[PDB]
Amino acid sequence: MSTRLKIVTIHQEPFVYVKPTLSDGTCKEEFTVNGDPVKKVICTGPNDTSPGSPRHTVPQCCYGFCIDLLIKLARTMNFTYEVHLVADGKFGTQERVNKKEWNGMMGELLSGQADMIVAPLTINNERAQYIEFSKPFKYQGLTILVKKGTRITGINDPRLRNPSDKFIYATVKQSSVDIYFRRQVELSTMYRHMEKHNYESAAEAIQAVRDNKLHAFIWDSAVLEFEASQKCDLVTTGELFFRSGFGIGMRKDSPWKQNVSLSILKSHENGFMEDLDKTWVRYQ
Amino acid sequence: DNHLSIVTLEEAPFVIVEDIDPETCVRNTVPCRKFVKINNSTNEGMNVKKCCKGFCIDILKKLSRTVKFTYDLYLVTNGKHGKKVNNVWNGMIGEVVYQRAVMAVGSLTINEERSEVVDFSVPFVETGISVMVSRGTQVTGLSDKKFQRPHDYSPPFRFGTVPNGSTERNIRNNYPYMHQYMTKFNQKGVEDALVSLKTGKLDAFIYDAAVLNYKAGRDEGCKLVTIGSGYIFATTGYGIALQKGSPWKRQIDLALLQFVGDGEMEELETLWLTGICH
Ligand SMILES: N#C[C@@H]1C[C@H]1c1c(C(F)(F)F)sc2nc(Cn3nc(C(F)(F)F)cc3Cl)cc(=O)n12
Ligand SMILES: N[C@@H](CCC(=O)O)C(=O)O
Repeated sequence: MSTRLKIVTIHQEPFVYVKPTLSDGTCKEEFTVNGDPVKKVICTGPNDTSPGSPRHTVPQCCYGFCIDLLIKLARTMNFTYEVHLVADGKFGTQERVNKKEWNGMMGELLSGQADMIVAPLTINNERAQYIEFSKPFKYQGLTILVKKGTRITGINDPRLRNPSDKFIYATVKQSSVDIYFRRQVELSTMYRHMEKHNYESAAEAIQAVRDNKLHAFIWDSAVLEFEASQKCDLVTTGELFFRSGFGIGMRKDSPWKQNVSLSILKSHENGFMEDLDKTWVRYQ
Repeated sequence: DNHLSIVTLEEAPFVIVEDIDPETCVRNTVPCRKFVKINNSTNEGMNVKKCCKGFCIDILKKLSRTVKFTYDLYLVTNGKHGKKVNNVWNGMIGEVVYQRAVMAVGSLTINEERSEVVDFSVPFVETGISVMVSRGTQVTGLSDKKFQRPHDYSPPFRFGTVPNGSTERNIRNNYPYMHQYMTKFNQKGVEDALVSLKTGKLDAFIYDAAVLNYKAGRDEGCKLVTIGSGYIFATTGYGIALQKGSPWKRQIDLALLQFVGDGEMEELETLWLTGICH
């Protein structure tokens, strides 16, 4: 007897921050640079991130560009919601089991575990085949994150195009970057090097570039540019390749799909989306 | 129901119109018709056979092939892109709304009010609102007090747009004062606007980002530039407009995302949009 929307998100700074709750089950009161209070939501999710391990669901605190967008969408469309973090910690790809199955947030949405995906989820042909994407709430692309000093021209650098156990580069397992390198034959040499060194999450891969375990990390520029502007020991190299958008994920039968997109269009047109970029991305 | 009526509108480099050869359409051009009136005291007119090429036309050719449909392309003669006058849509949007066209292909900006009457495809070109000025002009962007409060300056900053499109609509909705001040600087089109800028008759030209970026990248002497690193306000994209609940939308969305994935899209940007100025 619940018409409350189940929302699935993923930890991905600066879009979704995931911090523990205070001893009393609430979120620490915080403030933006403009003195406004940081809007936070309780997001349930696993504490043990290890693969093939039991998942003990715990309440956590969620905030960021995607949470502010969720709150705006909820107020505008007059719906109630509940936020949980993706049980397996993945964005989502279709993998062969004869049968093919979607994992991550894609898996959760298609199974009815989630009613909506509110995360930096890339719009691509593979996912658009099974789910409805809203109009983009962010246009971005792919770039490389290296340690300051490491010199690369871009995707057309022989240290990448001609791989070797000398220069270890990767992306995130079961993500859109993973789908991109796999579908394109033009990048099969790169993909085969990558598949052996891919990380479970972007945070892990970003720390690996810091703890000298990874040389280059191919990922979303919205995330990477933000990370390079915060951690001055890391810099993004090259321009942008495979320019892509992030959209809200729903099932093809959702009675919200039209109003979700109109709301995103309004927010781009009235400066609300630009304000989110100001508050969460365009700083330091 | 494989032969589709499709509307377009001339806007270089997206859609380029040409006269037919001495006696059909050659090379990368596709046939496109334009209804031309006999006189203005009549409704009588003739469809002139013209040829169409450009970025958006190459996108049409790929969709026609991938999505497997044939078409009859025509140029809109009622409005331009789309304006709601007294609740009646004109331009390319009107053609789709009143079912004279199955789809509109061109430099058509996706916006909320148009989305209420037509279905749009995924955006295939990033656009929005940019500001073109002579290199060196000191303006922060649309939010600059030179635009927002123009009479606070002596003499006041001179700026206009090409009215009746998505840009003016957006300025009308967000900056009421700026909008009512700008209307005396309304430009008949992009070409007039650039001439007024180059001849010191205009200080800034506010318009579609993708068109302004193309124009600065090809400016003779690279004098005219877009503010910021060619910055985009109210970021949006061009989309193919389709009738509401159209069966063609699914196939068209997947093909476009396929074209982006495959590298087919970057090839068109190289072929039509790249410039000399940087
Ligand atoms: N998805 C997708 C398509 C493939 C990617 C894409 C373009 C591509 F060149 F790749 F064809 S150009 C582009 N602009 C925006 C900019 N944009 N457009 C909107 C609008 F559609 F909502 F108006 C909002 C924003 Cl940001 C978003 C976007 O995703 N894309
Ligand atoms: N591309 C715009 C026209 C140009 C503009 O007004 O920015 C539109 O579809 O209305």
